[PDB]
Amino acid sequence: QVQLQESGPGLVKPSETLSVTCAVSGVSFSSFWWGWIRQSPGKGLEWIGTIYGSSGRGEYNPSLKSRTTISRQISLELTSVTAADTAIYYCSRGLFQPNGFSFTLTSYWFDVWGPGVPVTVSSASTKGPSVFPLAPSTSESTAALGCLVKDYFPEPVTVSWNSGSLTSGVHTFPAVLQSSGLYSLSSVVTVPSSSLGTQTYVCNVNHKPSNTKVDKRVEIK
Amino acid sequence: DIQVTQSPSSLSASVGDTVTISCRTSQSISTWLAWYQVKPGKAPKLLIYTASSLASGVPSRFSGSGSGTDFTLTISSLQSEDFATYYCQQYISLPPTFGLGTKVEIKRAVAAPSVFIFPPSEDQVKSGTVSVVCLLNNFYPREASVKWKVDGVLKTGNSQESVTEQDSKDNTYSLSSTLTLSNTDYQSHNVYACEVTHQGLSSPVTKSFNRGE
Repeated sequence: QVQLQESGPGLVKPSETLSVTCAVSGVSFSSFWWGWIRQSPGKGLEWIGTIYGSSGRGEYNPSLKSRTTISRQISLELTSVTAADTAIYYCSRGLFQPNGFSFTLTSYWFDVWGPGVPVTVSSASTKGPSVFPLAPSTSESTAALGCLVKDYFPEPVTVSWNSGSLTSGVHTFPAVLQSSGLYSLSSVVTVPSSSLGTQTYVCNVNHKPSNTKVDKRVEIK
Repeated sequence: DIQVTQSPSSLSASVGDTVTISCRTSQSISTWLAWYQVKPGKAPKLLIYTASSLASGVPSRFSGSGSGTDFTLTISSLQSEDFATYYCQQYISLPPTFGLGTKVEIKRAVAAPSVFIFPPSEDQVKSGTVSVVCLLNNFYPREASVKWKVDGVLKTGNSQESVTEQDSKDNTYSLSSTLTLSNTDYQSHNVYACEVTHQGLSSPVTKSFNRGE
């Protein structure tokens, strides 16, 4: 029925303005109230603000009021951003009801959400990953090996094994942001101990935003 | 802000179960509570509003109840598509605020982790910064504790954990614990060990290496 799709720059530097927009179709934009909600990694959902389609009347979260601007598609501008503003940003319709018997209104609940656009606030520059082998085995029947893929920015990297012919038993962990401002993850795989010494295990690491491709043989130390 | 508190943070369940999750607020909100369902990387979906009204299209096995400061979401006969994270949200007053969620995950038999430790490669040592990786593979349930010991002494700080989503095929988790040290620090100890505690283990398991051996 209603369709929401938000867009914006995936990267913003600290102290700059974060700007996101939302394209809405399927209904009369004028008669409804539209707004923004975010979720920072590891945090809960946080309402930013909601505005009336027809008149651009609306309210913001008091904690974000000072640096927030919502205009009518609708647009969001968040000034003076910091690392904490790193989040997924969702467009939404806000519904409300009379609390009366009285002039009091409820605040908003949200019956349609967009897929959400991720935005990261960071001072880091684009940088290719380092790739280090994770090597141990013939005592146990199954061995583990991997590749540590670190010190890159921004996300994502992809990892495959033996040009994608090895898939069973692969685990590629989510990336973690290090204090340095660069990301790190490992990819691991379990294989028969008996295969070490006749089979070669190679991790193929891709990092598109730096146009980096790495092949790394993982040998027994 | 009105504080919204959800419990439990996680529940394990099976298809066919009836599950109950709770939402409590710091002051009365009448019946102005909404419930949402979120699957990884997907847009949230409204399930319930005004505490008990089912949104358009939502299946009837979902039911909301409560008023004031105490609310409940009940899922009668859980189905495969219902494994997800659920959030509640108050909207009696500004700002609307959300609970931190309840994850409903798939129950399976207990499985101990297989533990592996990986010393830093020589070329990481040369860089001056080393990462020591401990791997916990294919375990259940999620709860697991890893302790790092250096020459038999507890090492706190300088570690980060990362976990996979529940595996689609065997419903297990895997986890890495990565200890990051300057090489100067790394060279000042001889044995590195990660000690793993988990329900599937009757006693803690330790995997270790001697640096430079």
